[PDB]
Amino acid sequence: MHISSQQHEKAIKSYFDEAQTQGVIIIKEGKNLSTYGNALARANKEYVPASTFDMLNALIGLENHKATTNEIFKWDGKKRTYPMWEKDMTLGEAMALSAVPVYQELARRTGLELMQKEVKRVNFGNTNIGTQVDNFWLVGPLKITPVQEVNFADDLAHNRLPFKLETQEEVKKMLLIKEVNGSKIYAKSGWGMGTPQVGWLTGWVEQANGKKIPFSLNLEMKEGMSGSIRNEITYKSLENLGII
Ligand SMILES: *C(=O)[C@@H](NC(=O)/C(=N\OC)c1csc(N)n1)[C@@H]1N=C(C(=O)O)C(=C)CS1
Repeated sequence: MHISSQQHEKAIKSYFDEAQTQGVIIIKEGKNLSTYGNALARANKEYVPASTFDMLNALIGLENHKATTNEIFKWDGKKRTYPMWEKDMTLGEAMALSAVPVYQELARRTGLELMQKEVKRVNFGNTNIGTQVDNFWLVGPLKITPVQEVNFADDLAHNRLPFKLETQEEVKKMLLIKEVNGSKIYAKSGWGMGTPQVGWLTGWVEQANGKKIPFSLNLEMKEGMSGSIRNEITYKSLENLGII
């Protein structure tokens, strides 16, 4: 309570500074959006969503009966960039591992025409998926701002997106990444590799009392960084604000 806003802002900036990155973290409490970090002007800039799009890919695929939550997506036997992708998995496992080939298969099942209609219907980011159904979230043309990502997280956390309640609950169950005291953190990461590289961690804290506090971390990744810096800055920021 007694910590100054000047102190909170300095502390959260220092987490991005110490990571040798440029970034923001947007926190929403009710309808109020607060922008913190060491590069505040990133808040209304467009970036590819990268693997954060898996949240909406999963919602679209489940709602349109392109998969079930127990369905096992078989590994095709081909070598992957990541050896942990060389296995058969559900959408939920794919969400935790960020197994791009599973979300590419799901996107192909949905198909371009339905995917473009659904992305337009949800009003996600710039809403433009272009002509390639299996990589539009990774290389463009789809883009989104950190403000738009925190607002998407707020919509999903409160079941406000235009999908069935059951569809939204199914995808939320796939996004639990941490429990701290009685808090649960739901989030999806992204890393647009191949300069400048974008890193994301977008989600919400569900506090003990039931309050949901959405957030979106957006930062420049560089060759040599650990992906876990996204988690570390996010957790330090939320702890600094007493959200966790
Ligand atoms: C999702 O963000 C995804 N990222 C990618 O597929 C890459 N680029 O995205 C636009 C990528 C990977 S290797 C390369 N040359 N380009 C997954 N993200 C992570 C993550 O940590 O968020 C992964 C562990 C797997 S790939």
